[PDB]
Amino acid sequence: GDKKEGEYIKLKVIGQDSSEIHFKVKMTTHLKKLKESYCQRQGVPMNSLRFLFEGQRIADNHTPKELGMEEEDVIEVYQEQTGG
Amino acid sequence: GGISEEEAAQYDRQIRLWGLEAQKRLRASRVLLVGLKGLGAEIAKNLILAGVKGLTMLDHEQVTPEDPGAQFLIRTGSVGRNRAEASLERAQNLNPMVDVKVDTEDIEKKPESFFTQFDAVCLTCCSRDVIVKVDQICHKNSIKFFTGDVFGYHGYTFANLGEHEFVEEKTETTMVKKKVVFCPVKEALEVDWSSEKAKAALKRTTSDYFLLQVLLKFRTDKGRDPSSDTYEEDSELLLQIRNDVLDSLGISPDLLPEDFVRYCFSEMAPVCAVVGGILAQEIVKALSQRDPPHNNFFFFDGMKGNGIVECLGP
Amino acid sequence: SRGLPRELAEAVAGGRVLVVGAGGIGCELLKNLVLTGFSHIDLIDLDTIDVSNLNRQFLFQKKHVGRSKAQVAKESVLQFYPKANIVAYHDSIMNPDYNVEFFRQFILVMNALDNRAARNHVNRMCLAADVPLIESGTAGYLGQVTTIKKGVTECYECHPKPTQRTFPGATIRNTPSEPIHCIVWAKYLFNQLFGEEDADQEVSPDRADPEAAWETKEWAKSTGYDPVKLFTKLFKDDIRYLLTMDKLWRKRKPPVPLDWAEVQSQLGLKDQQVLDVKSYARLFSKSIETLRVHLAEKGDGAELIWDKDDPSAMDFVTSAANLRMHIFSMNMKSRFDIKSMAGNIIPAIATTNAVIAGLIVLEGLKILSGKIDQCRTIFLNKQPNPRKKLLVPCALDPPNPNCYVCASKPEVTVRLNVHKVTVLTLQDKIVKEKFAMVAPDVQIEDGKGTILISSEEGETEANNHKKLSEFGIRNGSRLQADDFLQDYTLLINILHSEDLGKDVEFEVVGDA
Ligand SMILES: Nc1ncnc2c1ncn2[C@@H]1O[C@H](COP(=O)(O)OP(=O)(O)OP(=O)(O)O)[C@@H](O)[C@H]1O
Ligand SMILES: [Mg+2]
Ligand SMILES: [Zn+2]
Repeated sequence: GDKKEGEYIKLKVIGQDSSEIHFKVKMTTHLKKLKESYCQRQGVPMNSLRFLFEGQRIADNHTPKELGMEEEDVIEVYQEQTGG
Repeated sequence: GGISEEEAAQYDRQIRLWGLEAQKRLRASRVLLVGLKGLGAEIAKNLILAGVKGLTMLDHEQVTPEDPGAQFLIRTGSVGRNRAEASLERAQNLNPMVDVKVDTEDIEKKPESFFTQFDAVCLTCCSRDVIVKVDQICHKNSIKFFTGDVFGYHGYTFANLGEHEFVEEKTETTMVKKKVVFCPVKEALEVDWSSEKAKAALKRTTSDYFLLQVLLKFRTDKGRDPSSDTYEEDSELLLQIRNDVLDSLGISPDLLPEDFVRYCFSEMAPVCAVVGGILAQEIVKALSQRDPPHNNFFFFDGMKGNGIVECLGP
Repeated sequence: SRGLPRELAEAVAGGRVLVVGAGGIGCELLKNLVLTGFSHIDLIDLDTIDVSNLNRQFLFQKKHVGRSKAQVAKESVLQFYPKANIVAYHDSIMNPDYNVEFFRQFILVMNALDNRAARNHVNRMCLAADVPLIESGTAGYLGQVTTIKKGVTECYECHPKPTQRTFPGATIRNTPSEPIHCIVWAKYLFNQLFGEEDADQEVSPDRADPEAAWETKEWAKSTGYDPVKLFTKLFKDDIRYLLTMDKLWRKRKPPVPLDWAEVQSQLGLKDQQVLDVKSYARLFSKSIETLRVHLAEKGDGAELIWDKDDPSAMDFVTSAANLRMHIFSMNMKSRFDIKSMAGNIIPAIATTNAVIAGLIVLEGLKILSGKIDQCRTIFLNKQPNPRKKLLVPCALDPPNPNCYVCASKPEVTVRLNVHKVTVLTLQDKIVKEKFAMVAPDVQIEDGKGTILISSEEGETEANNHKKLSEFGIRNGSRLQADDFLQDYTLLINILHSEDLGKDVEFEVVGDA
């Protein structure tokens, strides 16, 4: 429901507050663009977010294909809380 | 508001989270907590701070040594007294606004009537028999039921809120009404691994569930939980119980690695803290009727640092 | 304490631990550290007990309000462990008295801070001392834990995070989109009327704005500080002149000027219910007047500092913000809400902290068992992720080979015109801002090693106005920024570039 570059699969990034933002990324693209697209939209400091997929951290250079991301795969997002 | 002006400042930070109405419902709830050990104290303190109408700490057991360096609600010199009373004073100071009471009778002898005076019951250190018994009485009397313990680097929390209806929030903010259904603890502890809905999940099921089984049996067959003072003796017996219990459910004992006996003894403070806060937060959600409760089991393993929410029973 | 088991319990007893912060996480942490065995612990905090901290920080009681956290903390703790060997420092951790040698004392360091600034300073100190650092944080129901070890894992700055929330003077003085833009607008206005006049924190519409390529203590005192006079200049005259810039107003909803005359023609918590425009306009006037009456008591020449807990101050910002929002078709918000935003209050509860602290000790036990590679960043969710996990554990990553801090020989290239950029823009918009350095000690890495900026006052004061070229700084020059307290050095490669851009003083090589 909100693509980035190419088109092939629709991922769904869910946060800790149960929020969702479906994405449509090019099967072979630096996922670092979704992270950017995300924090840009959600309006939160990039470096304060940590995206995860099935346990593994999504490296800026990672891509759906190299990770085996299909259709409807859910990407988890976590933010660093700062309250002590 | 409808609450003390003072209370408005004391609970300000938590009010800014779950809202004034939630705090009200919490301010109007009485909780029964049995077993005043590590998990016990942690739980007590979390509720007393939260601001419940009142909390009753039940425990008929005496304050055996080795408690001071494990329980912060007791005085350095109280060895030989009632575990509950000994905690009274300190626990009470945690928050005057709350009326902390102390009972000293074996939870078993208690009559169904005694339980109807509370909004939620939370057991600890109790035997399965006592757990099922109380869980059953609460159900018939429409009472939120919680239980949980800790062993080594592991710990668990169970919940049975029956026909629990609550309110979440997804958006300006808009509340939504949702309903969830829990099951008896007996049904949760006695699952049929033959069913297709079972065998087809046993894989993704944390073994901690079977860990609880084994240990529960231990507490039953014996009259205490495993001890370092008797590691070898207890370790031998444990592995055995693993085989007995598991050869019944219809699953291989492999599901519970034999090394499980290495990390499940005594009470680890950090564990009590973790488990306690989780349990105590579930109690608050159920009492304030705000947010989705964890249906219905929660397993913590300090070794790997995993907190899994399982749903067994239905 | 007695069963946990041998080799481990040995270090837990003898080892000396340091805990930074005694608030929510802190208290829970102490309780555990002690109960778990650790008997030699050093506490440090720079705040006093508040009645609001009474819902989680169980080491404090009503009777302790106003006292020192660290102080009371130690007392309370020594109650259920008289044999505890604690030492508490009622003072900031940023204090220069706590140098590397101090930090190298401990076998483990744990943070319980509530702001990046501190977390940064502590992050570097532990690197300098090369001592395990367990970093944590919480917020409402969420929170996380992680480990940091020089050379081994990433530091708290391998992926730099803001210490504060900066906002562009554009959307603040010309195009406010979020309610927060008005609240901030209100704060500047507060610091422009009763506080220190901050040139950057203006309030009037900006003419030199990109969007609209055009062709206030002044007005305040010149009008004798009259709410009415002011109201019409802040919510009428200025907005009117704002519309004059039809450039910035093309497709975006235009503001609606107000008028003191027209305006005067109309169960949660007291502060939870919103009021009507007029009600706020009056509060706007009532607050201002009350504020200046208080500022009239504070000696002669003393300014005012905005505090979320100062009634008159809260009234002003609340009112000023709402009036500002109304003008921009944004829906007004209650005092309770504006208080949280203007005061960045962080919703805290006991359970959430109680969890984190438990996890902290667990990672510490691992580290002391020489099982560091088993440590991992853990996240506490509100609702089980798709894998049924409420506590998400993920591995620690290796040091970032391009981190500006933990790297072996931190170095970076700064592109900028060496003829226009003043020595101050360096020590402020670059060394302190970007690279994140509070106590800079820049110098030219040349044959003589010229001192351009010194941390100590009364030395490099007469240079902030001079041009970098004036010190012979040129294309290819190499500067050395230092922060000795933290034993941090950062080589800065200057790359001269006149035709760089507009309003872009400098630019680091590696950003977009
Ligand atoms: N630089 C620092 N040096 C020492 N202690 C610090 C430093 N920065 C923050 N702290 C301490 O960190 C702790 C943060 O915990 P916490 O957020 O619960 O406290 P708080 O100020 O009462 O929070 P709040 O007021 O927002 O409810 C406080 O006890 C505070 O004094
Ligand atoms: Mg704070
Ligand atoms: Zn680094």
